[PDB]
Amino acid sequence: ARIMKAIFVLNAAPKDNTWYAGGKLGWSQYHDTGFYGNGFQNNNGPTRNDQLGAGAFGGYQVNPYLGFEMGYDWLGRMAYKGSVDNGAFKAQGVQLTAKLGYPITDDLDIYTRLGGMVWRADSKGNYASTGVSRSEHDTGVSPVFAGGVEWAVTRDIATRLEYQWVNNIGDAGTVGTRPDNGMLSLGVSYRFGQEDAAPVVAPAPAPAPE
Repeated sequence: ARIMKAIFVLNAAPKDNTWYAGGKLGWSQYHDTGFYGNGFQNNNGPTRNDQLGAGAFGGYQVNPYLGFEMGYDWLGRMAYKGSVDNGAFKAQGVQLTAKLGYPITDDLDIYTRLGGMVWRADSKGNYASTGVSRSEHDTGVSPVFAGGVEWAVTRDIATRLEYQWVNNIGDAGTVGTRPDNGMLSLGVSYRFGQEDAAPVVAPAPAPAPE
């Protein structure tokens, strides 16, 4: 083991300003605990449990302490089949949380995000319902914190797995989570890489005649 390590960095410059973005898929909501005293439990019993939620995550560190993590709540309901639909207003979930983690060598790293999610409801349009539907215009907001690990495979394409619970526990004085604390899911991300480019035909010979 004999390598120069003074001020000649080749892997990364002397700056802790990195940026990585990706997306995870899994379950956002689900009923498991709690019950009801109503005779009508299961009104319908289909044969397709199509429940998949998409989520875009983005992290960026500004100082050698922690980095900001922005999430995006997308997809979650199964319904896309009709002659004519409505598209007046578009809905999209936006999450704001702080992510803190660290690598193990140079490919395996662990991180945890603590914050909240803020999404909007779909405005009223040409919809058709006779029981369950959203006829209100409120803003969805709820605090949450998840934790998982990440693995780097490609030069600009890594994969990460997020969970609701963490193997260890850092610092915490109080926890207020009725529905849940975190969410388990699988996703893939990539580092912020961009090489320079300048019109310079050095190798490629252009001048044919002169």
